[PDB]
Amino acid sequence: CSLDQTVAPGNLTLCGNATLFTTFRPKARFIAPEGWMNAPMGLYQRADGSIHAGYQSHPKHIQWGNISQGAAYSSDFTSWTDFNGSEGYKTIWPSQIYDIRGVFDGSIIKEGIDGYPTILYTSTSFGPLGATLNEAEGTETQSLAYTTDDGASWIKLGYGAGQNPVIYEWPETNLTGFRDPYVFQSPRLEALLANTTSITNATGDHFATISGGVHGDGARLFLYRQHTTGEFIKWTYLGPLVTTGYKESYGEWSGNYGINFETAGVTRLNPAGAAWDNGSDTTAVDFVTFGTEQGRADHQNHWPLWAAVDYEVRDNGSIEAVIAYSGVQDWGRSYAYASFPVEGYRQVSVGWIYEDDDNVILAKQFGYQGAFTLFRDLFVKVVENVSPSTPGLFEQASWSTKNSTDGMSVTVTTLGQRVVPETLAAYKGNSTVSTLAPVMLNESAAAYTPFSSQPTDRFYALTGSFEFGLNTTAKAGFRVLASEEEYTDIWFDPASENLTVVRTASSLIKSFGNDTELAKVKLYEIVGAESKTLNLTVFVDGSVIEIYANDEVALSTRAYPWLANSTGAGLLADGTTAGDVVGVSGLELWDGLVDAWPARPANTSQGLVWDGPTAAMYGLFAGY
Amino acid sequence: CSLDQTVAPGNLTLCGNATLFTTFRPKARFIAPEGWMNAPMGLYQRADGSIHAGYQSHPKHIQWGNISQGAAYSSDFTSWTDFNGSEGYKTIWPSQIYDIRGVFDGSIIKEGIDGYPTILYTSTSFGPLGATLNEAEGTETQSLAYTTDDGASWIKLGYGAGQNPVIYEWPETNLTGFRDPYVFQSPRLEALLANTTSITNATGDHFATISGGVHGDGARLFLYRQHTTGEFIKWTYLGPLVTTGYKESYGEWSGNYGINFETAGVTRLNPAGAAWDNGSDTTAVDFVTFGTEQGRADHQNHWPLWAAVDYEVRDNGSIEAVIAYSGVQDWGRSYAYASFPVEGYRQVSVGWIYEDDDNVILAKQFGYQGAFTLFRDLFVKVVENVSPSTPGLFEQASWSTKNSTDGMSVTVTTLGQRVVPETLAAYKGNSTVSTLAPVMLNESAAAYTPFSSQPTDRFYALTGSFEFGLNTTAKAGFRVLASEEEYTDIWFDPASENLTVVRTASSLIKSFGNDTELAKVKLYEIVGAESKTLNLTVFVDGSVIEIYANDEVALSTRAYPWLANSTGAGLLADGTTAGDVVGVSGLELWDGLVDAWPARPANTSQGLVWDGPTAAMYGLFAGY
Ligand SMILES: *[C@@H]1O[C@H](CO)[C@@H](O[C@@H]2O[C@H](CO)[C@@H](O[C@@H]3O[C@H](CO[C@H]4O[C@H](CO[C@H]5O[C@H](CO)[C@@H](O)[C@H](O)[C@@H]5O[C@H]5O[C@H](CO)[C@@H](O)[C@H](O)[C@@H]5O)[C@@H](O)[C@H](O[C@H]5O[C@H](CO)[C@@H](O)[C@H](O)[C@@H]5O)[C@@H]4O)[C@@H](O)[C@H](O[C@H]4O[C@H](CO)[C@@H](O)[C@H](O)[C@@H]4O[C@H]4O[C@H](CO)[C@@H](O)[C@H](O)[C@@H]4O[C@H]4O[C@H](CO)[C@@H](O)[C@H](O)[C@@H]4O)[C@@H]3O)[C@H](O)[C@H]2NC(C)=O)[C@H](O)[C@H]1NC(C)=O
Ligand SMILES: *[C@@H]1O[C@H](CO)[C@@H](O[C@@H]2O[C@H](CO)[C@@H](O[C@@H]3O[C@H](CO[C@H]4O[C@H](CO[C@H]5O[C@H](CO)[C@@H](O)[C@H](O)[C@@H]5O[C@H]5O[C@H](CO)[C@@H](O)[C@H](O)[C@@H]5O)[C@@H](O)[C@H](O[C@H]5O[C@H](CO)[C@@H](O)[C@H](O)[C@@H]5O)[C@@H]4O)[C@@H](O)[C@H](O[C@H]4O[C@H](CO)[C@@H](O)[C@H](O)[C@@H]4O[C@H]4O[C@H](CO)[C@@H](O)[C@H](O)[C@@H]4O[C@H]4O[C@H](CO)[C@@H](O)[C@H](O)[C@@H]4O)[C@@H]3O)[C@H](O)[C@H]2NC(C)=O)[C@H](O)[C@H]1NC(C)=O
Ligand SMILES: *[C@@H]1O[C@H](CO)[C@@H](O[C@@H]2O[C@H](CO)[C@@H](O[C@@H]3O[C@H](CO[C@H]4O[C@H](CO)[C@@H](O)[C@H](O[C@H]5O[C@H](CO)[C@@H](O)[C@H](O)[C@@H]5O)[C@@H]4O)[C@@H](O)[C@H](O[C@H]4O[C@H](CO)[C@@H](O)[C@H](O)[C@@H]4O[C@H]4O[C@H](CO)[C@@H](O)[C@H](O)[C@@H]4O)[C@@H]3O)[C@H](O)[C@H]2NC(C)=O)[C@H](O)[C@H]1NC(C)=O
Ligand SMILES: *[C@@H]1O[C@H](CO)[C@@H](O[C@@H]2O[C@H](CO)[C@@H](O[C@@H]3O[C@H](CO[C@H]4O[C@H](CO)[C@@H](O)[C@H](O[C@H]5O[C@H](CO)[C@@H](O)[C@H](O)[C@@H]5O)[C@@H]4O)[C@@H](O)[C@H](O[C@H]4O[C@H](CO)[C@@H](O)[C@H](O)[C@@H]4O[C@H]4O[C@H](CO)[C@@H](O)[C@H](O)[C@@H]4O)[C@@H]3O)[C@H](O)[C@H]2NC(C)=O)[C@H](O)[C@H]1NC(C)=O
Ligand SMILES: *[C@@H]1O[C@H](CO)[C@@H](O[C@@H]2O[C@H](CO)[C@@H](O)[C@H](O)[C@H]2NC(C)=O)[C@H](O)[C@H]1NC(C)=O
Ligand SMILES: *[C@@H]1O[C@H](CO)[C@@H](O)[C@H](O)[C@H]1NC(C)=O
Ligand SMILES: *[C@@H]1O[C@H](CO)[C@@H](O)[C@H](O)[C@H]1NC(C)=O
Ligand SMILES: *[C@@H]1O[C@H](CO)[C@@H](O)[C@H](O)[C@H]1NC(C)=O
Ligand SMILES: *[C@@H]1O[C@H](CO)[C@@H](O)[C@H](O)[C@H]1NC(C)=O
Ligand SMILES: *[C@@H]1O[C@H](CO)[C@@H](O)[C@H](O)[C@H]1NC(C)=O
Ligand SMILES: *[C@@H]1O[C@H](CO)[C@@H](O)[C@H](O)[C@H]1NC(C)=O
Ligand SMILES: *[C@@H]1O[C@H](CO)[C@@H](O)[C@H](O)[C@H]1NC(C)=O
Ligand SMILES: *[C@@H]1O[C@H](CO)[C@@H](O)[C@H](O)[C@H]1NC(C)=O
Ligand SMILES: *[C@@H]1O[C@H](CO)[C@@H](O)[C@H](O)[C@H]1NC(C)=O
Ligand SMILES: *[C@@H]1O[C@H](CO)[C@@H](O)[C@H](O)[C@H]1NC(C)=O
Ligand SMILES: OC[C@H]1O[C@H](O)[C@H](O)[C@@H](O)[C@@H]1O
Ligand SMILES: OC[C@H]1O[C@H](O)[C@H](O)[C@@H](O)[C@@H]1O
Ligand SMILES: OC[C@H]1O[C@H](O)[C@H](O)[C@@H](O)[C@@H]1O
Ligand SMILES: OC[C@H]1O[C@H](O)[C@H](O)[C@@H](O)[C@@H]1O
Ligand SMILES: OC[C@H]1O[C@](O)(CO)[C@@H](O)[C@@H]1O
Ligand SMILES: OC[C@H]1O[C@](O)(CO)[C@@H](O)[C@@H]1O
Repeated sequence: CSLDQTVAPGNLTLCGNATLFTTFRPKARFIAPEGWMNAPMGLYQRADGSIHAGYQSHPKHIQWGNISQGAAYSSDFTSWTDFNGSEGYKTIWPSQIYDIRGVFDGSIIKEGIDGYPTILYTSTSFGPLGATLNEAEGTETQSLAYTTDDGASWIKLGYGAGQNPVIYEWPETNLTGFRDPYVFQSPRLEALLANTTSITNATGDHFATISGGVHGDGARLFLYRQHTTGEFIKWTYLGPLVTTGYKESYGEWSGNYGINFETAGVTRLNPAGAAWDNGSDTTAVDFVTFGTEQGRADHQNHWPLWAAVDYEVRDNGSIEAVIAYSGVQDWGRSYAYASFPVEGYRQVSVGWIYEDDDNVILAKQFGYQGAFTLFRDLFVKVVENVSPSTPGLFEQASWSTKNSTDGMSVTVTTLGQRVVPETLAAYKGNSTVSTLAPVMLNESAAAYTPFSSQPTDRFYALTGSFEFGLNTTAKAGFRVLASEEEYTDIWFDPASENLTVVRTASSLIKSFGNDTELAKVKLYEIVGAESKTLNLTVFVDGSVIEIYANDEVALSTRAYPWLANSTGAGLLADGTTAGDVVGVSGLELWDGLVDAWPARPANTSQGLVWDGPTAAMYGLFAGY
Repeated sequence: CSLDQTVAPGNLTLCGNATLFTTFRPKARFIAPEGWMNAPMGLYQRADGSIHAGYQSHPKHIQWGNISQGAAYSSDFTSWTDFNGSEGYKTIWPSQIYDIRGVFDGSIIKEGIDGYPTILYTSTSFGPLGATLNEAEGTETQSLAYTTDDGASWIKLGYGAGQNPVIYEWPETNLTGFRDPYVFQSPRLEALLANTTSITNATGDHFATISGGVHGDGARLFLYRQHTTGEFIKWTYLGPLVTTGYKESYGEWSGNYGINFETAGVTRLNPAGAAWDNGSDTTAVDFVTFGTEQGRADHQNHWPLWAAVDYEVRDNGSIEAVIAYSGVQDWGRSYAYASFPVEGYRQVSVGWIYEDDDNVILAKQFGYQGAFTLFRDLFVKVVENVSPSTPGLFEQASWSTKNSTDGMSVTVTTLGQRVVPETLAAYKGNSTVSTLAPVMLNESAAAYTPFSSQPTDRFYALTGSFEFGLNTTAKAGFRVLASEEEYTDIWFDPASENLTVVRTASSLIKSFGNDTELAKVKLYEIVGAESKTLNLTVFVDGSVIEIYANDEVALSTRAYPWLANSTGAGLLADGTTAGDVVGVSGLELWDGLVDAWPARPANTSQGLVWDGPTAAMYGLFAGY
């Protein structure tokens, strides 16, 4: 195995385990020390203000299995430290008949058992498990554990009657899934249900959703309410909160609802961030975020979605969440978004970015799989004075519109997402920052124009504001991770409303994914403006390319160029002319970002292991 | 619930959990502190000379499940002390995917991993498990753990390739079972295989048998050999050691071989005890002990058997154990005999005595189930100068015969069993001993004649030698646990050769078993004698009645009389006349025996618990 990145790549499948550990590896974001990771879990802000982040983890393997909670903490979402205990960086693992098949996703009750932070998680046991299989009751249950040492360790309740698991009965027959309990407080839901509590007897201050669906009949989000305040064993099923149809789609801006939900959460937001009012705040909007499966031809059959909802109270003392409008949380190779409350009226969301090596060709050579997205503040994005002539505006697909009294302008409301300011500040302050002169793209514009300052490695951020004519047919954007022979092109095409990432040339290594990524972006045209603007922020972090547009649209993807000098960046231009010009301003390169794991050495591999011939006998885990 | 034992029993099913804890409970033998126990396991003599005894254990339940090793130790087989650690008296429990369904029986490698005592045990996982079900490979595997603190705790090898489980591949298809690894050293087997080791490459000093069978085709004992001395991961399958037919029986003296073996062991004995020669000792005999299932209409479908075997070497470098003669280790309500080596050339055997409450009517009220037998020295019983006119002598069913040169006498060889002398000495020395005058049973003999001294409680031993005429039709024996209305009758009937325990009147409580127990006993008649003698030793210990005849025949059973004064004992006589007399001598009562668990209070119940509705969902354990 040759690791010469000045010449074409050889046959990299001949390379040893973890020989490509550092080659494509993110440095500026949350990632496990080694091995397999997937969904974020157990997220909470601790008593000292620091952030505890858990994740689905399988150390010393590069496929899923024996799934456990790995964990770390940070005071700023940005620089992290691993927990280190008797099981390394794991803090919860399969150990009991009820969870031996995997400690799946869970969420935090901050004041739980004996006043301690408490996780409610999906405890899995034996049997077929999956939305396309014939799962039975008991295979997925919900269990509690609590921590007396701020997340260094967790103590499970005992196995048995009146103890773990605490939720085991299926609320309906023939479920496609029954997992990912999301526990939350809600003055809103409490006020709505206050007149019906004699019907159900559930009066606790915590609610919990469980994600799933019904065979042949679409996805379901099931709502439970803690039966009694201060008591954590009894959870009363109220009813289905969200009910969608079998592979139902709200349209081109909304993905597809698939057959089964995963990692669903419930929040309430206003323009500033999180809202904890009882309904009295007329600027607040109720949201559900959720993954769907088997409604997509690619991206591992997975859509990470969100919906604004209007709650209705049922006669049986339950809640129907009626979808008002419906969007996409990230359009690329990410999934399993979790959100959690943060002090100062914030709700922060983070997901998992999978690799683009679906045939598992170089996973062993990597010695790891997966990373997080950046941490994102959620809020209600409000755009004022929108022109009624904005194309497609009254479809109200993933936004709402409200006319002015005179009908000459519109207020647009949608879900806002932006990178947490702590990370933006730390990234910029630790980088070599180059503020670039504005560039007018016209008839003289080359297809690709390198920036006047260049990155020095695969760890950088770009900002730019692209001003387009209202009837443009020009395309513009950013090329990143670029040499002569390898590059990744990020294009926006206002005429089609499509933001694309073209990866046909991303790498000389042919085994990685190369499909074109696509997001829809609505440029809301402002009354009196003679142009429309796209504000792009792009993070390049090893192999991760994470794109944010207008504090609204996110697209995470992967690129794995082999050559050491495929690190360049610049402007892309297509169909720009003397008449159809694209004005680029607010241009900035942040070279270096932050070393997110300062205590870790460059290579944190501990080698890879095989479970042996029993893995195929048990049939639960791949075994490697 | 009334506990008045001076009047007839009420409806005892109304009694609370463990309200009958002390009522019927043995005091003088090995028993768990509370809850369910079954098979002995992990038996070894520790470096300090003390005995470590493990047992299959399910605390705070009265049916089998989550099966674990409970443990205790003793310096004399008789007075015991519990281990106490983080899991109470447990020292190995289900904790890994490979053993989460139960830590089944295992045996000890005294110099194992890093020189420490090491257990090889059956690690069970999910799936149908049983001789009458369709079991698959992986459900039962064999795994290692070792102890650095003389049995207070055990450390399992890791899960994976080249680690646990160490034996997982089925040696043939469609096994009825694959469990109970019995590890042993054998100079005998080493010498037999020494010329064939190039064929298999297995040259280690430890052998292991695994108990099972083949669907439709009878039981099997599979032989493995440690591949390399001092290395414990690799065990090479040689071949089947014992092969028997589907419900094959060697006859009336030999039980039935059923469909599947359990808890099989291999030993070599001579007249003094254990033999460790390479074949050169012409007085030594090779034995296998084993349980069989589904060859019996009652006694939980279970026979605890033994066979003398002659080893033949196969061309493929394996061993066939050809059965020479075949007997019964205990004729009553016991099973799962384990044997282990003890210093001074001894092999000691101990089994499990189950209750006689098969419909589980009063188990919760007991708050426990099960005890051990007494510990027994095994040896080759040799009877010299046997008369050729002994009825049935040349059937050679569960014994061998060798004629003298002149044909006028015979030497009989069989398996000997006797209670370990440490226990006999301790019992006698701690008891109030009454030496009773000989009693001649003739025409004046009543049906029942109380002993001149009586027991004071349900903890005593009786000895007696019964001298019968060679053509007698009289019956005699012992009545125990006797008042006017409740009693248990132990009869021997030389004409039929049957030792019986009649339990039609054992208790006023009708829910307990009342079937007549039966053992065959051959009184080998001595040349020149005008009579034949039965030496009986009987232990009464709470509800256990354990009978030994002529250091050969054992019969364990249960009796649960309600009345406080059902403690008496005496002689039984039937058909004794002036001409057909039974001379009883060597009569002795030992009243009290030994307090076997001096540190335990009278009531060691910790209550009983229910696993809850998930027990039926998982389908592995009853749940209570
Ligand atoms: C099959 O068999 C399995 C094995 O038996 C079985 O699993 C076991 O289940 C039992 C029963 O559920 C579990 O027992 C519980 O344990 C909890 C503690 O768990 C943590 O700590 C233990 C012990 O840790 C010691 O030992 C280990 C090992 O050596 C060390 O590593 C530790 O450092 C520690 O060492 C010290 O102590 C030792 C002695 O104990 C010393 O020897 C040593 O020198 C040290 O000083 C760990 O073993 C646990 O690890 C395991 O589990 C974790 C997950 O939790 C895994 O990640 C890990 O890998 C291991 O598998 C773990 O870390 C106890 O809290 C719990 O006791 C409470 O509940 C019971 C039942 O309800 C009560 O009776 C009891 O009174 C306790 O409740 C009180 O306390 C809590 C809070 O403290 C209150 O919330 C509660 O209301 C109550 O309060 C009472 O007291 C108050 C006074 O303060 C009073 O105010 C109140 O009014 C009230 O009275 C219970 O003991 C056991 O852990 C499992 N073991 C394993 C290995 O899995 C399995 O379930 C079975 N399966 C089936 C299908 O049946
Ligand atoms: C799914 O995930 C699961 C969780 O990850 C996973 O289970 C885990 O598997 C791993 C991998 O197999 C297990 O790790 C092994 O652990 C063995 C020790 O096990 C005992 O001790 C641990 C740790 O005990 C500490 O912590 C607990 C908990 O707090 C305390 O109770 C203890 O008191 C103790 O505390 C002290 O130390 C702590 C830090 O560790 C401190 O924080 C603390 O303050 C104290 O000071 C226990 O947790 C174990 O309990 C569990 O398991 C038992 C059964 O064993 C259960 O009954 C119980 O309920 C628990 O479940 C247990 O008691 C290690 O020995 C082992 O390490 C050896 O092997 C590895 C791999 O081969 C080697 O890399 C390593 O070097 C070690 O080998 C060397 O040493 C041995 C002998 O010591 C030699 O034989 C060997 O040749 C080698 O020698 C080397 O060193 C020599 C120098 O001396 C040199 O001469 C040689 O040349 C050579 O170099 C390994 O770490 C882990 O225990 C499992 N955990 C659990 C909870 O189950 C599961 O498998 C996964 N499932 C699937 C399907 O994938
Ligand atoms: C004395 O010891 C016992 C442990 O042995 C302790 O716990 C009790 O254990 C018994 C089993 O021995 C449990 O009985 C079973 O209960 C089932 C119904 O449970 C629900 O109702 C009861 C009664 O109101 C409630 O107390 C339970 O509440 C507890 O459990 C829930 C979880 O569900 C917790 O949230 C609570 O906090 C409590 O812990 C329940 O709400 C019942 O289905 C089951 O019935 C089967 O068995 C009986 C008896 O054989 C039959 O009559 C019946 O027809 C069913 O038969 C089954 O038989 C076979 C084999 O199982 C199957 O194949 C059949 O199809 C059929 O299903 C049983 O009665 C009891 O619930 C439990 N009590 C607890 C935990 O409180 C006692 O506590 C202990 N006492 C003391 C004072 O310490
Ligand atoms: C680098 O990391 C790996 C962990 O990823 C470490 O361990 C190796 O891991 C790989 C899997 O990634 C193992 O490969 C598998 O090996 C199977 C055959 O094993 C036996 O032969 C090999 C080769 O001589 C021996 O080394 C093994 O010895 C070890 O295991 C035994 C227990 O069996 C122990 O006793 C020893 O001590 C050793 O620990 C074995 O004797 C093989 O069956 C399996 O093949 C499948 O997969 C490949 C690749 O995809 C296919 O080509 C093949 O057709 C099979 O495909 C399967 O694919 C699907 C999904 O699984 C199924 O549905 C199909 O039906 C089909 O079965 C695979 O090749 C490797 O054995 C293991 N090596 C070990 C433990 O030594 C490396 O050690 C590590 N390297 C370093 C230097 O650290
Ligand atoms: C019944 O027990 C008696 C008493 O132990 C046995 O007779 C004794 O046997 C020992 C050992 O061989 C001799 O040393 C004694 O001299 C014998 N005592 C006698 C005859 O009173 C007798 O062998 C046992 N019988 C059976 C059938 O097991
Ligand atoms: C790369 O090496 C593998 C062995 O890992 C081989 O099977 C494959 O065909 C090779 N690819 C080539 C020669 O293009
Ligand atoms: C309440 O009613 C809704 C709508 O019919 C139903 O889906 C839900 O299951 C009901 N809740 C119950 C039965 O607890
Ligand atoms: C909103 O404004 C547009 C443009 O003025 C108009 O076509 C539409 O009918 C208005 N909707 C309402 C509800 O008044
Ligand atoms: C660099 O990053 C660290 C870690 O996130 C941060 O705390 C620090 O403020 C940053 N340095 C700056 C902004 O100068
Ligand atoms: C980058 O490296 C390649 C391969 O070594 C080389 O051919 C090329 O000249 C270098 N520069 C660019 C911008 O491609
Ligand atoms: C004994 O009590 C049980 C309740 O535990 C009852 O069902 C049974 O019929 C009673 N037996 C009688 C009255 O003989
Ligand atoms: C050795 O031969 C015997 C008798 O045919 C057979 O049962 C056993 O399986 C063989 N051993 C092997 C194949 O290892
Ligand atoms: C053994 O002795 C009996 C009685 O003398 C005789 O019938 C039988 O044939 C003898 N057996 C042998 C092998 O000599
Ligand atoms: C009584 O029993 C104890 C415990 O087994 C034993 O050590 C002691 O020797 C016995 N006392 C005697 C024989 O006097
Ligand atoms: C034993 O107790 C019962 C019941 O109290 C009583 O009737 C009888 O007289 C007593 N004695 C005997 C030997 O049965
Ligand atoms: O099914 C009963 C209830 O369900 C619906 O959610 C309606 O909002 C409510 O008006 C109705 O009474
Ligand atoms: O930011 C702190 C927030 O988190 C807490 O978990 C509560 O649910 C919420 O009421 C509080 O405002
Ligand atoms: O199958 C081969 C071998 O098996 C048998 O056990 C015979 O004892 C032996 O003579 C024969 O050669
Ligand atoms: O009694 C001690 C005996 O036990 C040991 O485990 C050996 O297998 C045996 O050779 C030795 O004589
Ligand atoms: O690792 C298992 C976890 O991953 C998810 O499937 C989402 O990808 C969750 O639904 C589940 O809890
Ligand atoms: O508890 C399980 C154990 O009990 C037995 O079935 C014998 O009764 C063994 O074969 C097994 O190892």
